[PDB]
Amino acid sequence: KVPRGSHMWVFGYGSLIWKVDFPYQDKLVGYITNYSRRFWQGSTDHRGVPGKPGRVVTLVEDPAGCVWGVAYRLPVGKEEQVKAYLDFGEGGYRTTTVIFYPKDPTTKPFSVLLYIGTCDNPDYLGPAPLEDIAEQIFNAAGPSGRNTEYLFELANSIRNLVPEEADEHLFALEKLVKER
Repeated sequence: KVPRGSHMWVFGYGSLIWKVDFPYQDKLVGYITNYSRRFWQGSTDHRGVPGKPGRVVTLVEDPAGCVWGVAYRLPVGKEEQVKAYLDFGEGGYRTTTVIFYPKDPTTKPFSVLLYIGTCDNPDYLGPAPLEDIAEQIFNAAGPSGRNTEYLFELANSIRNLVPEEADEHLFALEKLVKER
């Protein structure tokens, strides 16, 4: 209710949806537009290893795109510090500000911080046929666990908060992997 002195939100589209390493005062399910979520990023430190990389999500510019996720509000008075913590966790990523549309119609859309991987990033793999991606995911495991666990968790989370049509690429991939 009462206005706050400062505001900063970060949009989570990947693992942040289910697991967060930073403190937050609020969270909301919603979507951003003009980007699409694709498993075109390689993982060598989480869901895969060097020489056997996993596939994880990254955001790609898509004018007709939509990405359903969770926006997290950084703690008031600690936003700048928390951001720094995040900035330091991320190769050549870039941050941008975008409009976040809450699932709840009662809350008005607002600006959020978004972290996006560049082509320049060393782990970027790029597009590949779904069957191949699914295969790579099925066989990959890294310091944080199996790649399949990451895909399934993301799928479960999205499903829990919205219909399956919300993300065709994700659901399709899950199906291909589940076919096993």
